[PDB]
Amino acid sequence: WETLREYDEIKYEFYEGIAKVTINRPEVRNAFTPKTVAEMIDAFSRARDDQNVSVIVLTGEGDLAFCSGGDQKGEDQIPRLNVLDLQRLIRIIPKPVIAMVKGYAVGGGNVLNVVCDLTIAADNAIFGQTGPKVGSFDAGYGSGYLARIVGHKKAREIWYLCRQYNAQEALDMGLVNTVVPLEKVEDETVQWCKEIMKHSPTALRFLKAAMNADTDGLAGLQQMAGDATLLYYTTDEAKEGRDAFKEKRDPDFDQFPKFP
Amino acid sequence: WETLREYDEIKYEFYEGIAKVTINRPEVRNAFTPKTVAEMIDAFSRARDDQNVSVIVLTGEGDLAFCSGGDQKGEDQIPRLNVLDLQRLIRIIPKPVIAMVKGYAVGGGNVLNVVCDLTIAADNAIFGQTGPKVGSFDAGYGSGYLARIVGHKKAREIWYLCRQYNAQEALDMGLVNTVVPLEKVEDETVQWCKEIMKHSPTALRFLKAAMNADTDGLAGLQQMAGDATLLYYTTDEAKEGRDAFKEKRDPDFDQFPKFP
Amino acid sequence: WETLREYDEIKYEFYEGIAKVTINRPEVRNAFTPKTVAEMIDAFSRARDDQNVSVIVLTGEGDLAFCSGGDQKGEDQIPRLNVLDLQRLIRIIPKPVIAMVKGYAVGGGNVLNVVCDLTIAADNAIFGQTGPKVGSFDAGYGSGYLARIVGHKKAREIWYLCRQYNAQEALDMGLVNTVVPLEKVEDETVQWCKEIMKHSPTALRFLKAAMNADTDGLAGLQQMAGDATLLYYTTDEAKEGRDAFKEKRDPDFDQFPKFP
Amino acid sequence: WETLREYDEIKYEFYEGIAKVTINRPEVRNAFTPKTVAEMIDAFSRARDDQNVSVIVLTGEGDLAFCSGGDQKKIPRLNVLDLQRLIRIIPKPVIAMVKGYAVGGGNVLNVVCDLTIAADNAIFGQTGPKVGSFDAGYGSGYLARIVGHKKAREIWYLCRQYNAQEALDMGLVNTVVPLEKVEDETVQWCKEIMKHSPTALRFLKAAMNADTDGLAGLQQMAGDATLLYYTTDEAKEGRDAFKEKRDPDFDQFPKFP
Amino acid sequence: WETLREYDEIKYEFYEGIAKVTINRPEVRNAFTPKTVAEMIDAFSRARDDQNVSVIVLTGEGDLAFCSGGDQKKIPRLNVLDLQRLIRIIPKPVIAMVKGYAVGGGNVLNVVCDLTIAADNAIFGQTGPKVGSFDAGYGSGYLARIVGHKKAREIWYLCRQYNAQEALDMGLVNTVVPLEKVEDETVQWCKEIMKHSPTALRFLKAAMNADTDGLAGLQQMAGDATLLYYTTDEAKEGRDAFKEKRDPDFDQFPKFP
Amino acid sequence: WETLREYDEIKYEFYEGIAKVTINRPEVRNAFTPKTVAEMIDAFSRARDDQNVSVIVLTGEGDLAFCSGGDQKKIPRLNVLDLQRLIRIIPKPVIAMVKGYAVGGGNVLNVVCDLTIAADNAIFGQTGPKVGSFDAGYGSGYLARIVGHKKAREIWYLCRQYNAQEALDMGLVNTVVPLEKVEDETVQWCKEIMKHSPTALRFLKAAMNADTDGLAGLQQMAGDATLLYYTTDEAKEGRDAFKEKRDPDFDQFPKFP
Ligand SMILES: CC(=O)CC(=O)SCCNC(=O)CCNC(=O)[C@H](O)C(C)(C)COP(=O)(O)OP(=O)(O)OC[C@H]1O[C@@H](n2cnc3c(N)ncnc32)[C@H](O)[C@@H]1OP(=O)(O)O
Ligand SMILES: CC(=O)CC(=O)SCCNC(=O)CCNC(=O)[C@H](O)C(C)(C)COP(=O)(O)OP(=O)(O)OC[C@H]1O[C@@H](n2cnc3c(N)ncnc32)[C@H](O)[C@@H]1OP(=O)(O)O
Ligand SMILES: CC(=O)CC(=O)SCCNC(=O)CCNC(=O)[C@H](O)C(C)(C)COP(=O)(O)OP(=O)(O)OC[C@H]1O[C@@H](n2cnc3c(N)ncnc32)[C@H](O)[C@@H]1OP(=O)(O)O
Repeated sequence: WETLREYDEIKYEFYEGIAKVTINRPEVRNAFTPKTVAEMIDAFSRARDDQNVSVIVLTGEGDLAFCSGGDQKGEDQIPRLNVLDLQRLIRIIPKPVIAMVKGYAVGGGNVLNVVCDLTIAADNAIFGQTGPKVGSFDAGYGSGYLARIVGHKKAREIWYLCRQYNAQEALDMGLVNTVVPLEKVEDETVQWCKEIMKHSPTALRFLKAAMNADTDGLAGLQQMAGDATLLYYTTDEAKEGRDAFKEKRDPDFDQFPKFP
Repeated sequence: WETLREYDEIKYEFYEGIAKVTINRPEVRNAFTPKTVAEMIDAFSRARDDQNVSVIVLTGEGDLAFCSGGDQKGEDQIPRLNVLDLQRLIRIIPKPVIAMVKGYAVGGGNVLNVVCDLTIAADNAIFGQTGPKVGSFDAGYGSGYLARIVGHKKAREIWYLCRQYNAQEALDMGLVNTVVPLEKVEDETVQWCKEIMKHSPTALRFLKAAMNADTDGLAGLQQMAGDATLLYYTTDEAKEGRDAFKEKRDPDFDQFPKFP
Repeated sequence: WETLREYDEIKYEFYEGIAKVTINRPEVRNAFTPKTVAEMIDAFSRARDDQNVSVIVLTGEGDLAFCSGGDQKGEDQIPRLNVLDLQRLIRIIPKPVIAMVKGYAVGGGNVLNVVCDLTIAADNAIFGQTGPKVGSFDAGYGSGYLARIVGHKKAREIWYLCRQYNAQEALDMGLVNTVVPLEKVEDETVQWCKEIMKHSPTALRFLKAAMNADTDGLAGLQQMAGDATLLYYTTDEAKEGRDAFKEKRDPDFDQFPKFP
Repeated sequence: WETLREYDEIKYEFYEGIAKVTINRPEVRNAFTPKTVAEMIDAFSRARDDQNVSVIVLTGEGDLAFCSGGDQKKIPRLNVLDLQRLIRIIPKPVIAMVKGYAVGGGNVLNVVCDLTIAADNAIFGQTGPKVGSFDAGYGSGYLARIVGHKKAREIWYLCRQYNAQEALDMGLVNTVVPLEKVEDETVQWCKEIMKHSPTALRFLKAAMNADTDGLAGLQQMAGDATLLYYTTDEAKEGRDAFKEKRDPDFDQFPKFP
Repeated sequence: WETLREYDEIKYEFYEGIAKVTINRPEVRNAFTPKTVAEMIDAFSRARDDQNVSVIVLTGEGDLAFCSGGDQKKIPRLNVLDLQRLIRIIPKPVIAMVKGYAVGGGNVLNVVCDLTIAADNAIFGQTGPKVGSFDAGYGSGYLARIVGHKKAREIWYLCRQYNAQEALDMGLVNTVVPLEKVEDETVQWCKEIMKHSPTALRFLKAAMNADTDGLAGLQQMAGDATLLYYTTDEAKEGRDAFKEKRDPDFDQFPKFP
Repeated sequence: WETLREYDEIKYEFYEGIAKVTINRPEVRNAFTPKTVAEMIDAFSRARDDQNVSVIVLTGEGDLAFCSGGDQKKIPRLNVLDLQRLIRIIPKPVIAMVKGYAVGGGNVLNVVCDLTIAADNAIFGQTGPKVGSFDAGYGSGYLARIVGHKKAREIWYLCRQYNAQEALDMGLVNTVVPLEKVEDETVQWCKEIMKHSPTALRFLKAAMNADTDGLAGLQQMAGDATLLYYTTDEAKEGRDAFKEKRDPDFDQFPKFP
């Protein structure tokens, strides 16, 4: 059952192509410190680069929890908010990020959940925002992007009233993808991933970047461009342009197929 | 049961922190004239300023109706369309606006419903657009913003076919938040409001402005900025900047915590 | 049962105000070649102009299929991708375009389905994207616009896992408008259309352009502008502006009603 | 020569179709207060309604000054934003006539107005970061869509002062004239606008807002779209059939492609 | 020197990779009609398909004129918009060669084209609000994203005429040359473009549109993305496995971060 | 005079609040590599954290050069984009000090930085379409929001070189000075910024990004919004009530309209 790489507050493991970032703080119910986030960013950064991995999954250690948010009940000392760096990271990574929620995903923990491409929910799961009850709020991806899933009314609902939502309430609003019994959530998530690795990783990275460019204006278009520049690089045409530079002569795009 | 402030075609009342704007034209089934809208704008403007109120609710007088739209079956005389001024107002107000629909919310009446942050629906409620049957249309918030709740297909549906939608059909598409029996709709709405007043009014005003900035481009960002400028005003740093102006000397932002 | 206009791979028919574009390639399960698309574009272009038609419907020949996508199992010879020209066309046409799916709507076939204003689904229908399984993807309207119906999570789902979705799964996510037994799908769609032709065609063209301007930034606003310029043209004010040009004298917008 | 309806902290005037809103606080370099803004909101709203008003001009009292922001010396929350928002929902063109210092929330007002005519002694710039505020709304984003991001980021970061000619070359102001001719020119501009159709004008205005204000600017464009729709015979007959309790017949009205 | 395929109201020519669309109605100052636009839509679509065409130029017949809008003298609905839309979905650079009056829907056409080379006798401006129309689409919003909102609001509100140098300083045109050298320069521009890669060009073009056209401009960017994807070995093998009725093996193809 | 923490392919320095990132590869005209970019990402991230750093300057080693893109001579995927993205999420103003050739992905870097101060010998332009790449992200769209679409489409299509004064008139650079005074001026700019409040600065920076970066730029604006919220007494008391296991009392804290 999956290998492992050295971390203090998180777990970074691997199963047959899947990378698994796990929040390993069940005592505090998987709440993150600045160090925790910094470890997650590092873990994802390595997951992005490793050619062996095709799909990433984010989850909590045991049952009962996925993530809680902050706490203080950081290191540096400096009031960091690197939580937001991670938010951006998982959705620029040209690999699907799946949230395997197996309990409470509340506050900051839920925002990490919504920013993940897909969500596998255990029947045990409870979703919600706690910000305005705990003197906080995620007004970025936690608000705008949430509306882009559930509809404005529901997003307005979960932030204002701050209620809890069971797996079925989450499924019924479209927040989560499937709900499976707690025992089966370690499976199913793998079945999902196994289903992705059948498909072209390059087609998936474009579609991910296309979905980001839908919402993130000119920051999302950057990702689309970078994947384009990457594919364009691999074309015989581009080779000619950089060969002519090393050959100090003029480029000859004379005989190359021009598509209407 | 709630106090009151002087109005001719609407009712402006108050219950334990809640302000209640009521369309008082049940004879014409709560349709608005230019005067009605002008009263509603005034009522909301006062609701925005009054430090005693935390949540606003919009509703119709008795049962059977929430709102119908226009009529002519205005004052000035001048063909006003101030209906749109109100639309903008309720969503710049740093207080949640809840639509307590207790019957027909059709035509212009439904657009007022959708622009309200949350919607409490009585089982009695019927929703729809009548524009293209009555030689009209709301192509602004009535179209674009509607899609941002129900999905484009459903928004396209309700405008083209102009069908009626019962409380459950409304709930199933995500248009409304909850459906409660007609007898209980005066409650529940209060329970909702009572639940908001537990949370930080400042966190809520930012989240509201964040949800507007999601859709309203640079007009929504203005609201976000204004709330920022408001909170920045309250910080010791800002005080120093305006003190130095009244003291005619140079500002000293030397010893103030700089966050990464 | 409906007349007809000359085409090789598609059918262009007419019923009491409804135009019916039919993909006539059931042998290949209604997959399109470049010629097929070019015929569809022509058909729609004629449907746009013909004052007799009020609503357009897109569908496949027999049962079992709506559309499959590409194939090669074009003419010119030139690798065309005119599929995208059609995508833009049906949503600039000032007439509702209804997708009458009576079977498989997969791959490119589903994208044509989602771009259609409304969708009438037969119980027989199966929806899905096959791109990353067949070395392709629609990262434009197939990704972004899809999220604007079903929510990001579901759009992310159907592209990454590439699963099939039955009529009810489609209805439950909001992708399709209604589901009716296969026998009744030729009706119902007509009932829908008959319901549109009761309403003002001009109010509908604005609302369509308003829904496009919601998502398509400055390309959608063009459509809104063009409909505006069209209605403004019909006003006595505009007449005066162009009369003064033909009369070589100065325009007199002196006595014309100015609305606040 | 100019007809008046008075206030306490502003001046409100009419001249041959032109309505002129004037800040009347030169001693404090024409700075606004909560109250001064409230008066402007009112005067603009009245100008919105007046059928004889076709163009609105915002100006300072004498020379030397136009607007130097909000002074705070007279819990203060911020209705300048409502005014900015208002003065671009007015279906009437509004021209900024700057004849001195236009700084802080005084400059953002200049920016928000459709066009700016500047007397040669004009001074443009921000104070925000030095005085304990900022205009992160139209003061920042919208300024970039006039001046360009590189230059818009400049004015906010350095808070320097810019003379009339510098404003012209970056693109902040439309025109620059001598101080003596600035009461004129503006009237010429107004005279030139008033001979074009107010409806086409109000639409283009909405089209410019919709380009940037997203869905809120769309409401403006659509709002003026439905007004034109009201005036058509296929619209009124839709409303008449409802009044007469019968099915509407749009059937015989010219279609368009 | 220039090879021709003819029409009734336009001229369509080829020269060493350069295709030239020319309005052929100088008597009415090169104004378009429904028919004239239809011809341009066709000629552009043919230019879209021609593998030997790398750059497109839009110009007027002689000097004096380029385009003065739609005359209406020959129910008229408005296909100019389809043409505007078309001439920015062409994966080929299109340069406006203006040698006289470019006004009304004639100026918006100039605006829509990627670049504008101007002969020194060029005159730019709008007529809309005076003649009973407006271009609230690319005529308004897109013009602001070239000229800046302050100046874009100017040209529509006042409907004044602007000489070549004024257009240059606000940023409307790329370059200004003497009338004699305007047939040249444009060819030089074309010659310069034709030596760069057409694929990188078509992408940047789509990136510029996507920046402003929202989701529609995204379709363009993505559309060119999937074309490049078609030409890769991991794409064709995906399509081949479908044809051969077996499971696709993308497994051994280089990954990227 | 300047204090150093070293790397292999860059230089990283501090001077009275100013941190200076310098590409240290003049032999290849200051071109970056995957590694050189990684170093810059690190150095910027360190500058992000340093409480004593208020302004960041990006520059080339000597004169003649600033950045000429990515050379590729030393599967290469493209972390320059991460750096571009990073250097606009830094709540600190970053100024491009260009003293030579700024071309290709070297020019886009210049563009991404908030402001550009240019030595008179500066040369700006793109190489993409000729060398087998393009910057369809901030290189294209964002460049238009500085220069204007007409001119932004020019630089990419023709790939010409532009001197310092030409960059100034189109609006690419903020200021132009003699080469000798470019180490100065930049420091003056920095000195001028460092006397304004860092919080108002970081907000305006986020407001400028949010204007263009859509929902991602919104995250930045909101992120700085919640930081200010943390420092308020009604926020901490919300967090304290959670720690103390009791119901929060926001009830007695001043409200705003
Ligand atoms: C900048 C930042 O850092 C903040 C952010 O922006 S992110 C948003 C902040 N979010 C929050 O504070 C969420 C509040 N937490 C909750 O609501 C939790 O669900 C809650 C404690 C009720 C836990 O629910 P639960 O299942 O009933 O667990 P419960 O029985 O209450 O408590 C178990 C332990 O979890 C800890 N815990 C759970 N969530 C926590 C959190 N977010 N912070 C700190 N501790 C937390 C509790 O303190 C408790 O620890 P102890 O045994 O030492 O007292
Ligand atoms: C610019 C503008 O002003 C217009 C706009 O943009 S807003 C859009 C305009 N909307 C409309 O016109 C909606 C049309 N109204 C409806 O469909 C109503 O539901 C409708 C009259 C059927 C009422 O439904 P109902 O429950 O069956 O009530 P019903 O039995 O029909 O009639 C009861 C009374 O309500 C009145 N009424 C209801 N809605 C009305 C409306 N919108 N305008 C005028 N009168 C209305 C009816 O005229 C009737 O009055 P009388 O007794 O004097 O004849
Ligand atoms: C640029 C482009 O052109 C491509 C694009 O961008 S659009 C996206 C491309 N999409 C696809 O390729 C979709 C793949 N097709 C499918 O998945 C089909 O549903 C699929 C063949 C399984 C058909 O499902 P089905 O109901 O079981 O039909 P099935 O029994 O498998 O086969 C029946 C016939 O349909 C044909 N067919 C169905 N879809 C086809 C397609 N997309 N292309 C070619 N042939 C297709 C099969 O080849 C078969 O023909 P034969 O009898 O000559 O072998």
